[PDB]
Amino acid sequence: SSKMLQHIDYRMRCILQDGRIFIGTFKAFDKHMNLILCDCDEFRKREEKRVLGLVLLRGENLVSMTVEGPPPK
Amino acid sequence: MSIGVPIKVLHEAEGHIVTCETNTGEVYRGKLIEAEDNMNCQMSNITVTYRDGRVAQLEQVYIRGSKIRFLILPDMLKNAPMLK
Amino acid sequence: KAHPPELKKFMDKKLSLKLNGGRHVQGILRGFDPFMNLVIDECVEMATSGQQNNIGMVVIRGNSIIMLEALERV
Amino acid sequence: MEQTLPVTVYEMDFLADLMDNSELIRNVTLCGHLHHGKTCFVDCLIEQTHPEIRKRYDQDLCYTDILFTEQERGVGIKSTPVTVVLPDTKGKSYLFNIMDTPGHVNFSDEVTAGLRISDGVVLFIDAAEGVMLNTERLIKHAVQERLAVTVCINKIDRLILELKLPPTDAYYKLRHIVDEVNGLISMYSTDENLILSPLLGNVCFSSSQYSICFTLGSFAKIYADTFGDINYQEFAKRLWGDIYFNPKTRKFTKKAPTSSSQRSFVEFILEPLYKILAQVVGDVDTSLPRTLDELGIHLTKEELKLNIRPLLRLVCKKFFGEFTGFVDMCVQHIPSPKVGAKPKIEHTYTGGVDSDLGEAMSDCDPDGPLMCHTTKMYSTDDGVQFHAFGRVLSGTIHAGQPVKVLGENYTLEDEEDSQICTVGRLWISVARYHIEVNRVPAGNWVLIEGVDQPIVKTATITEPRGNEEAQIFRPLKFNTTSVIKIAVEPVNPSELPKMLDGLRKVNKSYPSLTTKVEESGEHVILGTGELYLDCVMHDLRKMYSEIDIKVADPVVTFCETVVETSSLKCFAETPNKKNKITMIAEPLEKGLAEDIENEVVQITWNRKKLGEFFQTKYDWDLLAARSIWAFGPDATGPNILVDDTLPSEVDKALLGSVKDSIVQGFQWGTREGPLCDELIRNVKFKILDAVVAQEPLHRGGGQIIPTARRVVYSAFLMATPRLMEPYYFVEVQAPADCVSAVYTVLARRRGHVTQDAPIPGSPLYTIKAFIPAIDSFGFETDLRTHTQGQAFSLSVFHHWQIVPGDPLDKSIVIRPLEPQPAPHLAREFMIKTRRRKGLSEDVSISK
Amino acid sequence: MVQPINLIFRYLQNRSRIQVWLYEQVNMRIEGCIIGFDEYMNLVLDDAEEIHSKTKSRKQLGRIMLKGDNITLLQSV
Amino acid sequence: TPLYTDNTANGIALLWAPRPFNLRSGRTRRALDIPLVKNWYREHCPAGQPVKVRVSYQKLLKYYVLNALKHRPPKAQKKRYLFRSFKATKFFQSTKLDWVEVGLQVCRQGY
Amino acid sequence: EMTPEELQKREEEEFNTGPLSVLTQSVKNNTQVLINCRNNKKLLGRVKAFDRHCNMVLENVKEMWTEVSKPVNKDRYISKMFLRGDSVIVVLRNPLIA
RNA sequence: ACUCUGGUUUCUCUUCAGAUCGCAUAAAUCUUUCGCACUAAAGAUUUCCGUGGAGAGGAACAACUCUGAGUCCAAUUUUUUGAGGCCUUGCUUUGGCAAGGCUA
Ligand SMILES: Nc1nc2c(ncn2[C@@H]2O[C@H](COP(=O)(O)OP(=O)(O)OP(=O)(O)O)[C@@H](O)[C@H]2O)c(=O)[nH]1
Repeated sequence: SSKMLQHIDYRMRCILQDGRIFIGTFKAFDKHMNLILCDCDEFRKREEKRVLGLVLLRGENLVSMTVEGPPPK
Repeated sequence: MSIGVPIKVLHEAEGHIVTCETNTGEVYRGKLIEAEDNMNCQMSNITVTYRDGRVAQLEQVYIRGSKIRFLILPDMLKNAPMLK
Repeated sequence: KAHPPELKKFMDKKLSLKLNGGRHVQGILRGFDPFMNLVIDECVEMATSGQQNNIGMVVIRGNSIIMLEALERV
Repeated sequence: MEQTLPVTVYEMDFLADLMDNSELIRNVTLCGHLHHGKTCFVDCLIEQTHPEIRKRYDQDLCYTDILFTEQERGVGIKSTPVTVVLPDTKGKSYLFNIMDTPGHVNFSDEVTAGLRISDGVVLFIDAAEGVMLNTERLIKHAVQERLAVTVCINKIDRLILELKLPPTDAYYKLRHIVDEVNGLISMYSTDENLILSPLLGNVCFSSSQYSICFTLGSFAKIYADTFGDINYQEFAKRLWGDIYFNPKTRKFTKKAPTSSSQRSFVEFILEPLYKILAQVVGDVDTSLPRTLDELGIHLTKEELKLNIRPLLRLVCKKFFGEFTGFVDMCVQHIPSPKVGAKPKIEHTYTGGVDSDLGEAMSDCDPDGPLMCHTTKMYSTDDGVQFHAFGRVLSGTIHAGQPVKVLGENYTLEDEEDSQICTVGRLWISVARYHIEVNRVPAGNWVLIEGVDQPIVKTATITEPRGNEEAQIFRPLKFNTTSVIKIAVEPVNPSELPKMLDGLRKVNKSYPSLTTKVEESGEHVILGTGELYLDCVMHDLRKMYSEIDIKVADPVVTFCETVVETSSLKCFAETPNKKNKITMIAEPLEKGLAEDIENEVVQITWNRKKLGEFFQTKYDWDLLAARSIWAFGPDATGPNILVDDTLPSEVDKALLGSVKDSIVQGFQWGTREGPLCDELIRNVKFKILDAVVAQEPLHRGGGQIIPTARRVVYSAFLMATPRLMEPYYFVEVQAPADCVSAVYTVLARRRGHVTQDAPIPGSPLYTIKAFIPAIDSFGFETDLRTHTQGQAFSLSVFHHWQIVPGDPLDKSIVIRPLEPQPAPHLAREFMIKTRRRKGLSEDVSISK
Repeated sequence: MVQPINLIFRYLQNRSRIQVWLYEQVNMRIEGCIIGFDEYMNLVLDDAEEIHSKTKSRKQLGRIMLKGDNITLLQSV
Repeated sequence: TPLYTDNTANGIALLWAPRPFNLRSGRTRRALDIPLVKNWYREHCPAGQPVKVRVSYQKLLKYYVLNALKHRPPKAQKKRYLFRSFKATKFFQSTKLDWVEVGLQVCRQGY
Repeated sequence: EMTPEELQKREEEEFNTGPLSVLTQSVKNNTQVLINCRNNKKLLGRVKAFDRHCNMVLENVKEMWTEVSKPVNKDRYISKMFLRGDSVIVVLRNPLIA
């Protein structure tokens, strides 16, 4: 599935089932679409950012994802 | 070709401190003892925060893998050879 | 490929098992399956009303299992 | 960090972050008999964790025999630490601190130095040779030091390529080796929880030359990776023992289906390996590509052109992969530093686990008080400055952090041995390249710079201004006793200080080296054997001191004893002529001296337990059994001091005033000895009458101690004194035909053969014999030359035996340069030793 | 060690008064006498009756085939 | 796959064969660079042989050790071949003759 | 599964004698089909192709859904689409009014 | 599972090579050492027998094996659903958002 190996290391925001937003660096993915996101931050709605770090989310709650930032150095 | 990288990363997390957020909005932070290919996590010394915000201590916990939303892993795992 | 979940450390062990619909269940484990459907001896209901109701030999679907805790030390 | 290092499969940042998690660290020591494969394993693992560092096609890169003499001799001489990150079968990574120890029986001190700072042991056993002398010695030493024991049966390819045994008989050989190890462990240990069996994952099978290393679980995982639907953990439980596979029912039974059915291990593990090796070495051109296709290995064309040995290595490497079975073994059955800290503190800490500092050390908490124990000292190639090496049992050591270094004589009341020093740098030690770090947490091994000045053998590094009640760790208890003795003297007497400095440096290097200056101004080195002293002198002449040193002839250390009771009860009085002591000397009961030295009995026991032990074990009455005062020159010396003074004859309260001085006098007297200034062994001293002056101004101090020493000497001299030789235990492996030649070689050196026996499953024989240590110089060379190199022997100190002659007999006339007959060996051994020590030509037997 | 599917087997042996909860429907329980199961724990219940918690009106359904995807936990009596 | 083939016993015995019989590929050597008896006199002096044989053994070993010890690295140079230079000039020509004929020619030329 | 045969056409026997043959009817006889989906929404249209997952493609569909104010049903038109199978409650062939 | 490199052999030339450059082992010269130098040792230089690496040119047949590259899963655990509907408060960006209580 090259459609997402192309997106690795890119700063990605993923939309959750409950409306949660996860912005972080896309690292890894699998067939069940569990995502590895490093130096990840969560955005919730009242605006607030909670720094979390390395998040392994299950494929169940993942909805939609989008590139927000170019890969860092 | 069979077993995905994130499951391997979760396997690496065994023995560290992990915080776990199930669909019932309950946060479990504790020492991850074991994990399987599925997200079934046997994890210990839990500082558990409920949806209202109540905090409790619970020494042994086993979470069904289907019922994890996301898992926050320690930052040193960013240097795992499997993440290269 | 459905590997049996590791509950042998939780064998014969008094446990508190929470549910999908905010329900919570207590008892001692007697066996499982690769689908972790869970059998409980000396099961106690103790619904949210606050009153403990005992049943005994019960078997639960794993699809509604949220979290497994060993009240007694393992 | 910031150090140019070879590229690794992992990254050093992961290694540094693993050191903080004490549950992912394994402190392991590799030990075994000589040349039993312990070193490829390290490179056999370095290569798998270092893509660019490979072994040469025709030459093995030892990579841990980093020394010069190690590289030419091809014999492990010094322990080399290796710190690598190794993946597990499940893909998890652990930090491994591996101690590669020498296998020669002479260098056991390096093994004990490794054992002190390790939590587990991996015993390497040759599959063809089996259990040899050093394997038993190291099993005893490891189970005594309370270490988890695991076994790696190396060189299994010798069963296939050399011996060519049928697979069933190879299985029998492996089972027999495992059973022998189990029997030894049960012999040296009481608790049963150290059962070794491949079903429990304790035992691994390996062939380091060909990159083979598997447990039952790892091979079952190979099967599972090929055929997905099998559960390898339950599969592994059926792959050993008398359990047979039934292909019709697809189930494993305890009874063989019909006949000609092979055990599970043969059918599923041994036969595939036999077939792989046979295909590679016999049908490389004919039917190798097809079998390689069957196993799923695809070798490139220029890769199939390799010679048979590199091709076999490559094929087995492709098929098996990484050494996950070894890591599985060492993770399941070797405690982490956090878990293994409690036995370590219980055994090797003088304060005991109950001590407050003992508790914090037993937690292995890296934010607690600093407590670092160093057992090895590695010299930089310039030979000027040393680097201490040891594990951090508690706290965290930092580069540039001032530290308080405690010596071996440091007690809580004599605080003069401690010295403040400043840590210069910290290196995570790997075999060849040091990876410099800034800090090292608890549970890790660290190479320290700047603390080498005030330590000789071992040390305990703590923090200044804190840890006031910080005691030391017990000094290493070695397997052997240094017996072979040589004297050194510079060619030019002007450069004596240079040789003295070199002697200090070699004393720092070798843990069991004992350099002393005798009364005659003679510098003496004690070693375990010829190779040991050879390498010691090689280091002394070439590495540390660049001067020329003369070497005397090798000699042994003797001991003095008695064989009857003293004829006339000796007496000796103080110069005040007021205090008088009367003593007699008699030989101890058989087998009691060994009980005393081996700490079966301790004077720290209450008088009740001492008395009951002596009563039930050696027919002592309560009066004498509780009458013990001291236990030889040391706390565990092979001599006993007993008071037979009757309560009526002498007031016991007044006798207690001089007990504490008679004990010291007796200890000093046994330390020196009257014959040739050698230790006294296996002698029981009984006091018969101790007339004590009432005035304390007359007794005590420098008046009663020399009287006690003199009376000890005189009492010893009445009962017939004898000398004692150290006796060596030699094990020789040789073919059947050369057994008679071994007998012939032994007969010339006062050797006495105890037993010869075949090696099961091998065409060789083992001859075990006893040889006097002095009649042993060149014995190895004589045996290897008379047999054209086909017989090899390792000798180790066993016991003390009486020299045939009588030392005190002036009737014997000895010529200067002739071997003496046995009837008067003792007289020569006594007078020549006296001349060497610089004493008078003969003793003055008197009262 | 005792295996859930076997427990359904003895439950149908005993013909016990097996009550089953429902996935996420805490209010509604169902009681009855079990007859059989399958690899997916779909059950047939002979004399089934719905139980509420607020109304607590026992409504007889006759014989039913409750889906295994909806069951939560089986209780006796 | 059968456990052992008809060329398995022989293929194992090749593991311990002396060089070059433990190889399966290599580079050709010159005929004069192959000592066929060098491994004969490197063995122990044969007991019972007359003194001349033993002295010959020791004397051969002496020159063997001297060669191995006084050995010097082959110096680096630039490839220049005499016979290629000869053939480059117009004064020489090539053919293919029996060895005996060339021996006779060399004898007569030297004479 | 007891039937791992490669030549597996039992899925269309499901589409001829099994329950899913109902929608294959609308595939062949081309009648308006009413769909009730999980968002309390209803879909009327004509199905063209689908499979065992019951995910299908429709054309010329009208979807109506009610919003509260109090429930008033709104309608919007969609030309051609594709519904995921698991996002449905019931599938209905429109009845014969005649 | 489809497409594009790389070939091998042979002749000649150039450069580097302290690598057992050679799994073999010569000769000469100089110096030193002792004898008293074929019957002797050390050090250094040179010449010979003849090599590997790379690069360059010539000419003979194989061209895609190999080395690479570009090109069957709806019934718990993930992707064929427990989804959607009611009530209160703060702010309403008057669309509703946030939390809780619910019904299914
Ligand atoms: N046949 C065979 N030989 C092996 C194997 N592994 C090592 N060897 C050889 O056996 C000898 C053992 O050498 P090392 O492995 O360095 O010895 P060691 O076990 O470290 O022991 P020490 O000499 O005391 O250090 C060497 O000749 C190795 O090449 C093996 O698996 N099979």
